[PDB]
Amino acid sequence: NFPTEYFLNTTVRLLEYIRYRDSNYTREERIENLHYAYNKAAHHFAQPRQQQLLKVDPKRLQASLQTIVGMVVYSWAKVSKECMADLSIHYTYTLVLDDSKDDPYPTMVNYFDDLQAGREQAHPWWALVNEHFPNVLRHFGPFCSLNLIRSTLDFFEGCWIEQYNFGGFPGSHDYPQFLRRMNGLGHCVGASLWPKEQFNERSLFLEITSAIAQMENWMVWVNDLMSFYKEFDDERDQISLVKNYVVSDEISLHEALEKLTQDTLHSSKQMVAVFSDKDPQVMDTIECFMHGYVTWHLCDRKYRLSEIYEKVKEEKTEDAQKFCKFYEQAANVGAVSPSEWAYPPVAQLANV
Repeated sequence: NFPTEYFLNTTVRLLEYIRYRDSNYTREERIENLHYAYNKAAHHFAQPRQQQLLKVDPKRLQASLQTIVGMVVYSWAKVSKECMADLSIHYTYTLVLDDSKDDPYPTMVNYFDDLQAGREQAHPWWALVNEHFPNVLRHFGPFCSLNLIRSTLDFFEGCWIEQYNFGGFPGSHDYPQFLRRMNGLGHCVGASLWPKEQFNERSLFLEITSAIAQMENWMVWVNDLMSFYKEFDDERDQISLVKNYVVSDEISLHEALEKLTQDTLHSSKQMVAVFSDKDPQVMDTIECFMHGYVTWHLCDRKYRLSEIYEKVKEEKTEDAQKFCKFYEQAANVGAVSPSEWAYPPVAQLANV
């Protein structure tokens, strides 16, 4: 059975820590951004070239794009529409790669020589992604760009490793987090929060570098925690961070979850303690990211958190009540019908 009360406490603690609260980011603006980002992305993935090299089921691509646009628009609240759009395309490419089963070995034998010679990469995903990267990179300085480039390369290796469905050898304590950082896009996310149009990479080098180091772990551990419910009974999902802790550290799922919450909460506290008294705009970007990111998890049907809300909807517990109130806040500004922005479907644009 699912740890409903323990889960509730940790989630409410998490939201109190980050100061989860209302923003000046309206529903009308949200919808403007969502539609803008979706429209440009939809037209991108509907081009014949992208349609033929990116082997993905149409319905899944449609669902992945909607999940990603939502994540971007809701978390990168301070960037321009163009920026949210271009990042939506990139993060949609990354999410889509988890659909491939194909062994990367054959397509990576000449990776370096082709890269050094400027020849198109054999692996189709790299062909599309590297060709489109400039559209994402033009929004950033060299330092941030380098971070985006590295994290995406790491991500490619992460997916490669996951094709093995390996949680690590019992006793291999360093494996779980090593893998989570590989597939996390922590430095991609962290650095993409600072467009050169709103921030000076050099004047803020220290705080930006610090945001990356701290945000990397906050972002992945929070996703792990929020995803813990939808993955609890999913016999298909076999190698999550928590599940790998169980196998690699030889501990109970309960202890693995304890470890996760401890790290998540501590990360939340230090996040605040370090950026409260720092450049205002920076703390603002970080603050809105954390809140949007959480909102997105509570509102996206993928994580099915509404099932938890609908279960403890009438309990008199302080936690359950604190949670429902938070959830209602989220739903208040986040719950948006896909028909208000995500249209027409990519497939239709593809036929045209």
